[PDB]
Amino acid sequence: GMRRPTPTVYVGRVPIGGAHPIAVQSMTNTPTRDVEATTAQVLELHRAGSEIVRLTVNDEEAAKAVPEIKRRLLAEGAEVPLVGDFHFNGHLLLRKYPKMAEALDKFRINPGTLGRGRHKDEHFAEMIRIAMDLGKPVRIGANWGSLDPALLTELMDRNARRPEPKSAHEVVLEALVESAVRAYEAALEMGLGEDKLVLSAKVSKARDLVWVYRELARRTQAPLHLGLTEAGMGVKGIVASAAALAPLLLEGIGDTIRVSLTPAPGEPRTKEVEVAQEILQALGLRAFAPEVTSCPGCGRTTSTFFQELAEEVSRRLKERLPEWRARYPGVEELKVAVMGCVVNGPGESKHAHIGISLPGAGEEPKAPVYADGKLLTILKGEGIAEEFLRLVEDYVKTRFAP
Amino acid sequence: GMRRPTPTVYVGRVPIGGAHPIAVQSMTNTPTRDVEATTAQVLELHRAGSEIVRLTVNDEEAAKAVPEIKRRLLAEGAEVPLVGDFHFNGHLLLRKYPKMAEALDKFRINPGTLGRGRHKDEHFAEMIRIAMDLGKPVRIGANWGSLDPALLTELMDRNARRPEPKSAHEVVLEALVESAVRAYEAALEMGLGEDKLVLSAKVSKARDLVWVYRELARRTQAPLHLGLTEAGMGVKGIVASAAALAPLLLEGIGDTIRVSLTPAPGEPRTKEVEVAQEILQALGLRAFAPEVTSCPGCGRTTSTFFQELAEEVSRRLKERLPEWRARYPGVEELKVAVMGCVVNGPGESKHAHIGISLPGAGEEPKAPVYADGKLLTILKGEGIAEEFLRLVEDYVKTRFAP
Ligand SMILES: C[C+](CO)[C@H](O)COP(=O)(O)OP(=O)(O)O
Ligand SMILES: C[C+](CO)[C@H](O)COP(=O)(O)OP(=O)(O)O
Ligand code: SF4
Ligand code: SF4
Repeated sequence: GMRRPTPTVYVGRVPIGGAHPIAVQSMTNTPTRDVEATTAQVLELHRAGSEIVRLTVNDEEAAKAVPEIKRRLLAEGAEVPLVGDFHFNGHLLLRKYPKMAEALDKFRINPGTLGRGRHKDEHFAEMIRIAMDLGKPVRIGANWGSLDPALLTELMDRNARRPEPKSAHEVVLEALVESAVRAYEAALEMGLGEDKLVLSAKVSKARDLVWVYRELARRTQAPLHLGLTEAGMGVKGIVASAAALAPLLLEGIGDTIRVSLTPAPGEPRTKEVEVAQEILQALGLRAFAPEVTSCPGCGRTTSTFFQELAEEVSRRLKERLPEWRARYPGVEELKVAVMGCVVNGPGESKHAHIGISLPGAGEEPKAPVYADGKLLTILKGEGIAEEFLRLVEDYVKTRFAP
Repeated sequence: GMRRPTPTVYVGRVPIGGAHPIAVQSMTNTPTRDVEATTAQVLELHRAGSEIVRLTVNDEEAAKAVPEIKRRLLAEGAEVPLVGDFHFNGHLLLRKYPKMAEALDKFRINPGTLGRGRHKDEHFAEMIRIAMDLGKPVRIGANWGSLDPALLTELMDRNARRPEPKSAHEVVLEALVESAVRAYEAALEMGLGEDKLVLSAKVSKARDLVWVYRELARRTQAPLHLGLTEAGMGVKGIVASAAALAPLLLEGIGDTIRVSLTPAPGEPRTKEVEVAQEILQALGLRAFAPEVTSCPGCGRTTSTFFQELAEEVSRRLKERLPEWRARYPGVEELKVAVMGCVVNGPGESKHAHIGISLPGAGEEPKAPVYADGKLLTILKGEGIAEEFLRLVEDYVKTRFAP
């Protein structure tokens, strides 16, 4: 499909923009002052597949901790770029702690959390000046939870002058886009390079996000950071995130993504990285790991045996991945089918790299295996699972041989 | 947004089509012969919100059980329409067991599982004849796991004659659409009403599904049953389902949906109904239950307290829903915010019906609550959670009073 062309912005060693794979990022939830906790969580997130990690730089204690966090990450060869999240006092922290400024790989600015009235433009310029001095890229990140009140008022008035005014909600979305686009144009006029600017403008409802990002994509040339903000907890958060991003990503809009889930108490922060990966992979945009295609099962197959086989295949693939990723470049693209009966079993299996079709009700007790679209063997008896996994291993060795 | 206009097809008492809410359906996985197990699961699915329930009618024993299943459902006032899923021997079962034919509310036919060569058209006509006799609606449901081989061959040849032939994969998608569209046109020519025909053409990859359904929507006037077939297990299944459907639903394509997840061993079959609901609600197309908007939390808030509050609010809303749904019509639209700090807390809360913003790091220990966009109160001390839930209850009573 189409991918929107953009200049390349390097965030540390990671390039983002239309010429590069869409990058997965995340954000810590440890207090940034706590150097031990924050370093450990940055590493955890990076190991799960966060190519870029953001951390809040909220107060002086946080700022003073950043250089030590960066130092520890580098000591273990962990080249993970760090993004500093600034609100209200970004200009003061970057001025007062130049070592923190230099240790970050990117600054995030929010045009609605710069200061009130006259403070705004001066605080903005000071942060942009510092980024230009140190050669750092910046994300200008608008969020409708912190929308600039004076800009909203300006656009509400323009709207009230229209022959047919739009709803309050539509004007809020207009204002959000305008906040980002105006600050983008200001930073460029100040001399920040096109290769140093990423944009976002996040809302918490899927259909609104699609409208906003279509506007941003039309009105600017910058790489876009895409996310549904405040997506929430559990299945609701996951579904909403996937639903909001998909229409945009299929249209070629978006260069980096973050999934904004509320973790359940005791649930790992890495869940959001796993979801981000699954969105990109489901849309054919990146490949992170082999995936199992399996039917829901119905009354045509025995539910327990089928469900346990599919689960067993999935678990084994996950167990082998670290090894396979090292020996068999390209293996991330592998598609394995596990199907419940003859209705769609063979056909789906033939569309996979390798697939097995169980015998359902009414059929003789044997399971055909297909690979590269043709019959490979027919399994029977116990250890169907072990025999199929051995076939998958052998197929991987042969196809993804260096 | 846009909704594609279509005639209305009644599936039992449930209308589907462009004038009606998008209907959620599911499918049993019990052996249909087992009357007790199947009835119980139909009820379970319906209670979770499956407006229509499909069951496989695969052999003579299944067919003989359907009338008794329908009888038991009606005895408890459970008006849930049943869809019969037929493959290979549909024509024989419908002819041989007219009581089963009459007990179903809809027949599903697959144009790739009718029989080979010459059998196809005669088996198709016999099933359509029976549906016309009994006034039953039919879904003509194509699936790329069971694609008609002779049609594929026909389209592969047409493709090989093109000045620039398309890939094998693109021709498969062409053939899938063609299978559904041709059978649609055949059924109409036989005299089945436009008010009796629903179409589907499912594939297991998201970007392919979007292409297919855009073609179906253009080429036919029928209500469309939308689903990503064989979506698989766990988070992968959920994400893929949401990602595939969203672009279509936002464009106004789709009149009923089914989510095709593989259950984990021991996991309830109702999970797919919950996911379907969440997709529709995330896109603003239906409202099933109040939803909590919450931030991911970062280093600006204390992670445990915030995460436990958000979880507590969610659990309480879920506890009250059966009652609230009965007393407060419209309450399904309720949006509650639970936010971690002052950065986006107030703003997001003001966009909700009612929201609370916790104090983060550096702030005085108090939590503003907003309702209908303005400050309602400020909470402090212990029992913030209980006090906020009491405010949510009071807000619901006042706004959603009959
Ligand atoms: C981190 C904080 C600052 O706006 C937000 O509340 C949550 O993060 P998010 O959903 O990734 O949204 P942002 O890109 O930070 O605007
Ligand atoms: C039930 C069976 C018949 O094609 C499939 O394997 C799975 O169900 P599904 O994903 O809902 O797809 P269908 O609408 O049944 O084609
Ligand atoms: S492949 Fe067979 S068992 Fe699986 S859902 Fe389809 S028809 Fe049912
Ligand atoms: S609202 Fe505050 S605590 Fe929550 S994610 Fe945003 S900045 Fe962090």
